[PDB]
Amino acid sequence: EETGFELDKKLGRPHPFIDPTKKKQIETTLTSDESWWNWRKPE
Amino acid sequence: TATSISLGIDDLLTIPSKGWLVQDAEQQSLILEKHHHYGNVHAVEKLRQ
Amino acid sequence: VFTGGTAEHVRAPYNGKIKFNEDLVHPTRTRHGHPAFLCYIDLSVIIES
Amino acid sequence: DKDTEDEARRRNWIERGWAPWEEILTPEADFARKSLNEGEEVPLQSPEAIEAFKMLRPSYRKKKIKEMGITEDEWYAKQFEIRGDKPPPLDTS
Repeated sequence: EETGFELDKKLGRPHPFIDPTKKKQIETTLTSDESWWNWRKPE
Repeated sequence: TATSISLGIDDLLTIPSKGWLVQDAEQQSLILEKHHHYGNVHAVEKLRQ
Repeated sequence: VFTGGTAEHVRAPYNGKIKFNEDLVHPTRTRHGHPAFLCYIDLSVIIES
Repeated sequence: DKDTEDEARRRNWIERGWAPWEEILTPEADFARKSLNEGEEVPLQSPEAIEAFKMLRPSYRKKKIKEMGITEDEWYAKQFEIRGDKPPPLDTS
């Protein structure tokens, strides 16, 4: 058997929906200057 | 009668994502209205949106 | 009412950034005034969540 | 009678005080005037409309400014240049 995650998920015990060790960091996105209007943050 | 179905205030369950969707719609509506004042879109485009 | 037909909105099923080649699509202005792309091929977009 | 689009224009200048003053448009406003000509929801075919579409991103503005050799403030000053034919130069004798 496994331990920690993939064991709480198997047994239904409280655990994050997404494995923290497998959570990819979200890449950098448009910085309100590579983006058109209507998608920029209102500042 | 035995089960006695009955609706309360909190029984009127709302979609969890209504707050997000309404807030997203307001942001689009506010941004578009601001540029309509600037003159980047015309009245019909604002009306349709 | 304004699109003159049946319109379906493809909504993002996951948070993240969208990767696609903007050259494969043609620039256009929507009926709401927002700039957008017109897709004439079977374009596949990537949502990196 | 009537008035062609050469005497009504003259009438506007003389009587109505008309003048085709320059309009320094934002990239969003400039795109509106170059894209609504082609229709409502159509692929932009005019190169002016296509270029106006690309200028909606100020990042794309930097590339053109950098490529043509401008300190990014002359470009902000170039957009205010008077458009149209210049008047004949004065020779005060």
